[PDB]
Amino acid sequence: HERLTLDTRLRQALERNELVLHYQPIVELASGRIVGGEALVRWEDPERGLVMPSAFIPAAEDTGLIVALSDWVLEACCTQLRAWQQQGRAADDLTLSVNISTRQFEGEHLTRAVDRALARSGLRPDCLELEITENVMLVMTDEVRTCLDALRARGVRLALDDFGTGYSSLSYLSQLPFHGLKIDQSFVRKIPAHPSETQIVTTILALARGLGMEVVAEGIETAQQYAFLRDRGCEFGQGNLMSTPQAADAFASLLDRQKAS
Amino acid sequence: ERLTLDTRLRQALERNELVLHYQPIVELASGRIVGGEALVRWEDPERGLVMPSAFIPAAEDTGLIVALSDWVLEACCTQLRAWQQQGRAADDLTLSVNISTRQFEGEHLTRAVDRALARSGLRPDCLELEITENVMLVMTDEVRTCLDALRARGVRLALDDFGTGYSSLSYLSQLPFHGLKIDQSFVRKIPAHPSETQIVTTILALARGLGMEVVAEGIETAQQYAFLRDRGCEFGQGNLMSTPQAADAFASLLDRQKAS
Ligand SMILES: Nc1nc2c(ncn2[C@@H]2O[C@@H]3COP(=O)(O)O[C@H]4[C@@H](O)[C@H](n5cnc6c(=O)[nH]c(N)nc65)O[C@@H]4COP(=O)(O)O[C@H]3[C@H]2O)c(=O)[nH]1
Ligand SMILES: Nc1nc2c(ncn2[C@@H]2O[C@@H]3COP(=O)(O)O[C@H]4[C@@H](O)[C@H](n5cnc6c(=O)[nH]c(N)nc65)O[C@@H]4COP(=O)(O)O[C@H]3[C@H]2O)c(=O)[nH]1
Ligand SMILES: [Cl-]
Ligand SMILES: [Mg+2]
Ligand SMILES: [Mg+2]
Ligand SMILES: [Mg+2]
Ligand SMILES: [Mg+2]
Repeated sequence: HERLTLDTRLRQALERNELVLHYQPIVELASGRIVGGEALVRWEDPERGLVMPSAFIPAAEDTGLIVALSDWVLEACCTQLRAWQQQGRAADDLTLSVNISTRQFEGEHLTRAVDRALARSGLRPDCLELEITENVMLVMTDEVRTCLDALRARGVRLALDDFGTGYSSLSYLSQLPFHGLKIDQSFVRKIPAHPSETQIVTTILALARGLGMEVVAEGIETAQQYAFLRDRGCEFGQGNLMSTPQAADAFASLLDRQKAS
Repeated sequence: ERLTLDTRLRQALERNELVLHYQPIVELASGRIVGGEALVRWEDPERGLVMPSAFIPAAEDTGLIVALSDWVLEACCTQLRAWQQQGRAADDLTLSVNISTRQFEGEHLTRAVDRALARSGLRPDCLELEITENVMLVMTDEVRTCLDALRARGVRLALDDFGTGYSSLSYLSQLPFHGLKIDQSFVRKIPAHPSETQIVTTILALARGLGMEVVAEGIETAQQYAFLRDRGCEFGQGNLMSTPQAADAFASLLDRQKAS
């Protein structure tokens, strides 16, 4: 009942272009350089103010609205990176990643939507990177397998988001074309004081090395977490310590100050 | 007018027609037999030695698996106790028993282990339980309670068929599984097949990262044994070393190694 209207309103937000993207710097931990940014959607509701994804993403995942919204995110994100490139603000090494739902494999619609967004923005494919939950391994059909290959063949990097909090098939993990793992922030938050979460993080790092995958740690909140991750060979990180998610202009501000150095 | 497999299986229990074979588990570094996996068979008067694949799946559909696993637990524990008592089992010998996920309904597993240890007098320490990897997809309070209970007793637990199912990293770090068993389907293909080899390499790295022991199942060749030994895989099981053996033939294996 109250859920149906949550969906309806979200649909109207797509209708009226009331979504906005913020971007969180992804950082090379050794050098401090911003080398990437995660696109994160927000809903500027003219009634409720800025509404956060955890309030609407999971419901949209259920009703199938996640697809239309994710088409919008893909387009806006590609356009924005291309705009920054054309304006001389993004260095050549900068990418942006977008969160994808498993609902997007249905009828191979993912491939088509990535292609439309790249074609319309004129963004280079390897500038875009996609992030999906581990749980995609639970729904591994020929259909899903086909999209993974399509994206590899385009150079669009795929990463596993929230790694450690889902279910992985160890055989699939070893076979499929994922290029990166993101250590979930719930483990990062607890290092180095908690053994269980600490050894989870070091195992992930060891898995990634053997699998030829890059690792991004999410949710770095302290100097201590930063130093441990770096000292142990975690390449990249994302967290409020360095920068919260930023509006476009403020993200691009960080780009500008980095170029000056 | 043949009897249903179900009737004939009830009758096998009633007439003591089931039997256990034991496959040695070997410490790769030294080649010493340090355990053995109990594997059930049906010595069926109409057919001879019938493998678990021809009745265990049927018993799982009907709930007769419960009664049947109770038999197995008890026979397995009884047997290790006999060998200990005859002086033939070393202090370090354990035996493992495959447990179906079905045995968790109503916390039956806890009771069935208590009863089998109480009947045989076997120290809980000497018994290991193997549960298929996919127990992690049905991980309820109920299941988490049997496992914590069993670990507290001192019963070792291992994840069987590993790599053919699904795992949560956070569970593996939190659940009381001391070890995992790399599935036979991956091992018999290494290193010739690069895909199954990568799967084994990944699994080894997973286990090492989490401080879990590894049994490689299905070692068929010397090259496979050296591949695993060199990569720190601690334990192995497979036809290269020894096929499943009847109790007496197993007992002779222990006698031979004891005579060093
Ligand atoms: N406490 C703390 N949090 C930090 C820190 N650093 C980053 N985060 C937060 O972690 C979330 C980013 O990771 P996510 O796993 O993709 O998690 C995302 C993602 O699963 C989903 N989501 C967001 N945008 C999209 C989207 O455009 N499409 C889809 N399908 N899902 C999205 O919503 C989730 C939550 O998004 P946000 O609320 O923006 O929350 C963001 C971000 O603000 C830190 O140091 N401390
Ligand atoms: N190709 C190959 N195979 C090898 C090798 N070494 C051992 N094996 C086989 O692998 C099976 C034992 O591993 P499992 O994954 O527990 O697989 C078991 C287990 O899941 C189930 N099972 C066996 N005994 C019991 C039992 O007492 N209770 C329950 N619930 N299930 C059982 O039936 C499955 C099949 O058992 P078995 O037919 O005895 O088949 C045995 C054994 O004969 C090798 O070098 N190469
Ligand atoms: Cl004793
Ligand atoms: Mg993400
Ligand atoms: Mg995440
Ligand atoms: Mg087994
Ligand atoms: Mg197995």
